[PDB]
Amino acid sequence: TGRPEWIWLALGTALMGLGTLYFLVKGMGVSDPDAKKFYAISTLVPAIAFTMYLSMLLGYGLTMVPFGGEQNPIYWARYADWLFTTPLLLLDLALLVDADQGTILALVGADGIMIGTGLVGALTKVYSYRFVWWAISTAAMLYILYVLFFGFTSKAESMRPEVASTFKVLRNVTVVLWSAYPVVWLIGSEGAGIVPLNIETLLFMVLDVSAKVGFGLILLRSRAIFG
Ligand SMILES: *C/C=C(C)/C=C/C=C(C)/C=C/C1=C(C)CCCC1(C)C
Repeated sequence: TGRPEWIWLALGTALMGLGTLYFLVKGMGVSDPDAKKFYAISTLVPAIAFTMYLSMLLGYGLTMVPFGGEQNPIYWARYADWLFTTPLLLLDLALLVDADQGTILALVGADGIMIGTGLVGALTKVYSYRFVWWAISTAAMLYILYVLFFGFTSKAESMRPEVASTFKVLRNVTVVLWSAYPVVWLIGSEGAGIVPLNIETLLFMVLDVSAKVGFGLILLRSRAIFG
């Protein structure tokens, strides 16, 4: 097939894979119980992404959805990835500030809605309705970000400055990166079709790699992960 976006898929695969192995190697050497928890979560995240990037590279996870008078190329494999990677990243942040079970449940639940409505919107055949689902998915994300900024930051103040300062950074990287996804979706292939798929794939790989390997490197190299 040789689609224009494959090089970004191959690059995403490579980066996720290398990041996975390095976290795996680093994680199985640590003896601390808590640090092991964070490592297992942070390694599984890029591991899931690698497999999905690989699948997409190999021609799977792609479907032609009709709308706007066109047969639009929608990579649904992305939601299969994010369905499990986004709540795992949220869990990493939750364990860090000692969030409550109710908070985590609600964050994972909101996250499920965000990805669920996101995919339904990416598969919707009525053009304008695609944005109705997109709208709801974004509202869900704004709820998650509100909680991360107003809730978690507050409970991280009961933590040690080293831990509070690590969370601040991860929280900041997450707010900035996650905020970008709904915009790429809106102006890209799933939405307005302004930005081409090849470029759109490039944008997604930069955000995904940054949000998983970038995030993991920052979190796993800190001493805040220790019990
Ligand atoms: C490793 C992957 C990460 C950190 C993915 C984050 C993805 C989002 C914050 C996605 C958000 C979306 C919306 C707000 C609405 C439209 C559809 C989505 C799923 C692209």
